[PDB]
Amino acid sequence: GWAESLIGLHLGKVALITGGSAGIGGQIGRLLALSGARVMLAARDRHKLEQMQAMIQSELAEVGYTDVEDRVHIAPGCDVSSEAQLADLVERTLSAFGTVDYLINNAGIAGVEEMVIDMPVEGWRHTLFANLISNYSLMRKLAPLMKKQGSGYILNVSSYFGGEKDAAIPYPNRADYAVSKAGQRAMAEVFARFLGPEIQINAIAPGPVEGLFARRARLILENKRLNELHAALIAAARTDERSMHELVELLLPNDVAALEQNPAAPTALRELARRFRSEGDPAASSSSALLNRSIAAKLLARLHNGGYVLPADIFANLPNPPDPFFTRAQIDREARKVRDGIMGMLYLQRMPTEFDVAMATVYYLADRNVSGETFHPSGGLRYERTPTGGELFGLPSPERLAELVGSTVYLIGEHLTEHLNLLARAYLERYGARQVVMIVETETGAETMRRLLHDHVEAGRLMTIVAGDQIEAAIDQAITRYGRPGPVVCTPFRPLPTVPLVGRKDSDWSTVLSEAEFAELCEHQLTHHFRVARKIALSDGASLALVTPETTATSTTEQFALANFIKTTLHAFTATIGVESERTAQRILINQVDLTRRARAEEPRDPHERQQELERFIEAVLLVTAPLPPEADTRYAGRIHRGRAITV
Amino acid sequence: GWAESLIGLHLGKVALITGGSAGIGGQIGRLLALSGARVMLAARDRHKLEQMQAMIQSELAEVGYTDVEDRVHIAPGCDVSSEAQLADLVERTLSAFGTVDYLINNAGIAGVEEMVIDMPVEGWRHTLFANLISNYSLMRKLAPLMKKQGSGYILNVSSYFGGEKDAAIPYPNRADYAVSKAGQRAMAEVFARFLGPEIQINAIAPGPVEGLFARRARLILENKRLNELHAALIAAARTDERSMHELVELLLPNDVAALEQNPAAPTALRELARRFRSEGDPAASSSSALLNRSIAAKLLARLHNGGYVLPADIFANLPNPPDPFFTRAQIDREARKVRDGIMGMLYLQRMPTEFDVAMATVYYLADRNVSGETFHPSGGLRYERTPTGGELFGLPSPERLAELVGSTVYLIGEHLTEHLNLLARAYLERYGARQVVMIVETETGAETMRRLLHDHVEAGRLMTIVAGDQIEAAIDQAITRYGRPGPVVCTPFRPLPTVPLVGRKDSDWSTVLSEAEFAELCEHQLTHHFRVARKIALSDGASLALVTPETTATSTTEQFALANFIKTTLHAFTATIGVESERTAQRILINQVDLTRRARAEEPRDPHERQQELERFIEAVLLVTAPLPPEADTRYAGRIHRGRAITV
Repeated sequence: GWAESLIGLHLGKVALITGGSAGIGGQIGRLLALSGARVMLAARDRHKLEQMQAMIQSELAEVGYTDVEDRVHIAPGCDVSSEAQLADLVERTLSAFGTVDYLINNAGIAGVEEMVIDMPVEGWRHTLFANLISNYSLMRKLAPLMKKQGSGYILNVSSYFGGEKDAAIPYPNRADYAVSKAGQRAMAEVFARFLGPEIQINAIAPGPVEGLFARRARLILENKRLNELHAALIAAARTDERSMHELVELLLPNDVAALEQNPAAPTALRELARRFRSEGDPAASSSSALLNRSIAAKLLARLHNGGYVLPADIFANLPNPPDPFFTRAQIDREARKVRDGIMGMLYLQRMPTEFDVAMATVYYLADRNVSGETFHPSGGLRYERTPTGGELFGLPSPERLAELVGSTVYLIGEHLTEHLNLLARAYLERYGARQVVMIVETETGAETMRRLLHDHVEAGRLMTIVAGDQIEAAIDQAITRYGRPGPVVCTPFRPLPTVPLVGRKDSDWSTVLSEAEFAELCEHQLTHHFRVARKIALSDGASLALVTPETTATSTTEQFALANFIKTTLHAFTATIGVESERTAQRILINQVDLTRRARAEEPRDPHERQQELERFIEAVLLVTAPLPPEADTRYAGRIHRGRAITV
Repeated sequence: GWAESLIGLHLGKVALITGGSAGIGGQIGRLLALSGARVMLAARDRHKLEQMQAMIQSELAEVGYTDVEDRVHIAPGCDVSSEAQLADLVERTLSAFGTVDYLINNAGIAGVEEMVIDMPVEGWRHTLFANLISNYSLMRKLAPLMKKQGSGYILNVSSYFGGEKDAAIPYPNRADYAVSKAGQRAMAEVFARFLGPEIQINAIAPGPVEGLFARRARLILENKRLNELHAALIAAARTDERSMHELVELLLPNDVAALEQNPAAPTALRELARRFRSEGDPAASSSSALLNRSIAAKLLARLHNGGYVLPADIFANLPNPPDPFFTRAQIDREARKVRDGIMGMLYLQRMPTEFDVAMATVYYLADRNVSGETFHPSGGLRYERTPTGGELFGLPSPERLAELVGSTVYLIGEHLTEHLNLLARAYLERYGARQVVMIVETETGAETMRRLLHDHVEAGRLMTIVAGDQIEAAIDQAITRYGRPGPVVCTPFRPLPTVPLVGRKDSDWSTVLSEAEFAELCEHQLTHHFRVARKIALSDGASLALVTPETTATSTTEQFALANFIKTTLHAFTATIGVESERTAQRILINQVDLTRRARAEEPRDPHERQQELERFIEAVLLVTAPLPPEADTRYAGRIHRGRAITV
């Protein structure tokens, strides 16, 4: 009865559904098959996939389909993070059914589930490969066949937490996931004009959908302890003569009351210990002990990763606090807080089911007049939003600019030599920065910058470092030799590629952006900024401007599309890390400055307009990098000056 | 066969569809009835409605429904712009079917189809009544019954041209229509939390859907002639000793070549006449004659409406140019330009049909997990977008601020006395404005401002005018007595109401925001700014900041919803008038400064944060009102400084 309006809706269509053994993907495959499509279900676990296939074939036979074994195929052991496995999947699908009509890019992993400053770089990369690069890879293999037959559909299964057009959605402790989700949407938004008229490309962005939850609440409490201890140590080290090593030594007796009562301990640590005592459960050992071995190891990793010098065995003798570190009452109160928080987002006060979200998606797939859209099959959500794309701004206050006098500035980049030169000269000549550390990618880049900045190089004001693919080690060299940075400007080392984004109908697409080229694009234009943001925040940088690629009136149409893909995708990272930093009492101000515009007609057309643009660039960078004075960083002003993006 | 997946989808539902005799509305009513709903179709023309009803009943009988006369009812002579007619419609619907399940707010009019500076105020109001106020009115009559039964659905039929969350879409020559469309979407976005869990409220925003077109192209050419003549006369009057009367006298021989060749004619007019000759078709009389009687009457209306003094019979003897004024070749080239422009927006390169858009809408209506959303049943569009909601900005350049010395400032408002006082004092004490004209609504408001600004009142620097409901006449008084304005700041006279937005389930809703209160809200918070924008642009004001209502940490939850409704809706007006002004070579810079935030948690919580907010307010107003210096207003910088919005 419920399937009566579904049967026949997609008759004759061939669909490939990744992550098709469970969740929304399993339901999408089920309903597409009931609607008449022949489906290929891909997943890792063979058993789960075989059970799903059997349940679907059984339901197909129940409603009257015959030869059900020919309508539902499976591709077990398929790990979408592997390019070789994606090639095998396409070969198996085409061998079974011929040309794919619908590519349902559903497979997704949760990701690292850590704040950026605890996120391994290889972990971030793995999330991008599984959740985003896999979507491009499957489209690159299937779109040529779709265009040749004259029709096709690519559906990327994004999330509400991937943001929307002109608004980023911060997703703390999930930056890798949020970026992958936003990239899935951005891919649909920028490829639509290229894939049209033959192929439709859209995203779906569902919100939340329907023992370990107590384990997760305990992990939140352990993360909160880590954050508070790390923030206070970082803050104490800024204004104390003691080294980070000597400061960490105050924590070794692991006694909250003794730290609070120590007249010689820095104010940030004494005030923190007071908070541990006040806010703590007296039955919990976390109210009398500062940390445990697990928090201590994670704290040590943060300090080491921020270039702070400490022996690896500093916590070897740390007294072990008695169980419970956090009481069952504390853990249950945090679990209820998480639960009520999610439920509280819902305007309709009811959790959508995977079945209902899939039904709405399968009806949506019948619509032939949409491309570049993000459909919300579930929605009505109360959640923090960060609008992006504002272009009307001015210089910061003279009080914020005065804070630049005597500062250590780090500039990162290579391709944008003119921007790098003007920026170094603005900080040194106009705002009295003590020194600029120019971190480039190659020796050729280093030489070009040294020649452009010869006067400041000879005066010892401009120092150059060659990073190669080792940006973290390059920042460590800068820290040891020149001191920790105040303001940091991160531009991409590489320009955007100029290859086609789609091929001619009767061509083999041999020159079209390859799967490896798309991964390289994500590395140079997304991972680049993440690695810098992670390292600079850990290294106690005062501010960080993330700069997107430049588009001009002469940039190719493909470059405009890729630039806009990056700009949208990076906005998710900027908004997330900005909220993460703010919520955990980190000083760093992280914002994005966009050199990419949506259309050619908006770009400067003459030398006067170009001069106006370059001056706006400097003003935009100063607006986000001039440090906030002592009293100015209120709860109100703090949220304004973090996770924002402005277009030059 | 095509209806096989539709039959039974909405069985047992009662739907009311306004504008149900034709277009998308007619198709929505048709498909809802085929899906099993009982439908009431409302429209003005009885004949069209009777034909639609007969076609639907015939199709219902064909697919097997019985007693088809009981499934499809009509409500002829229903003009949705009339409150009395909306009450009659609800009575007829409830009498026929009982409680309405689905309210399909489809009725819409094209509106005035004029630039704001040619738009009659009563025409704007009529568009709001028909397209937006009618949507609230029907929801206010039907939502109590829906909540009592425990379920309901409100669908507002908006447009892609109504913008989206965090982005406004400029729609030149359609500001009234664009605002009505954005308000339909904003209504769904802000009422969703209040209407949940029982009632869903969403918008649909289709893009373009499938002899007079040549008539429209001719009207575009006549409008272009008007704009060029009006812009040159306004510009000439700024730097010429001749009055507007003497300047208009140069046009009376109606000879393009004689105007160009006149050594004593202002440069703006001579350069314009050169352009008429170069860009004109030699076979068209528009290449040798400046205007015709129709353009002359519309030009005279603009000048009179801008307070320029000219006799009503100034064009009585204007020589009539011989036909054709514009050749068939010129008209056909413009018609093709309009056509290709629309087609060129489409990524899928095919115009969607009313049938297909309605089908996608009827499938969407089955989704029970969405509220506050805007579904795009057709999409994939290449079009100009204006992101809104940016909050990171600074002061303008000292070159822009120097332009304020000796200026005549107009401040409009009443409720926001603190904002008005600080603004008058900033312009007079910090930036050396010659005088501030304070235009308030009432004598009590005038007295309050005079007391707050006593020192500037005694020095003859602060002048007060009481506008009442006659803002245009108040501006004319300011022009005659104090001179034309440079910068203008428009704040609302009224605060936001504090009445409930929904009623308790078993209540009569007697205290809930009435249909008359919603119309009053649109008058004080939308029409107020339109009337000011229209008058100031016509009066050659240099800049105009449109200021939305203020929300604080203590504002009621209803006030936050209404403030956000206004902020979204006004962004459509600001973006449209900004592009209209830019495209027609008008100098005026029109932008919006928002005192409304999306959530309470973002607001200042203490006196320090409040001081920070008020200083950001002044900075935001200076950023958009400081005039652009002589060479700075390039094509590039011009688009940046118009139609934008920033949140304090």
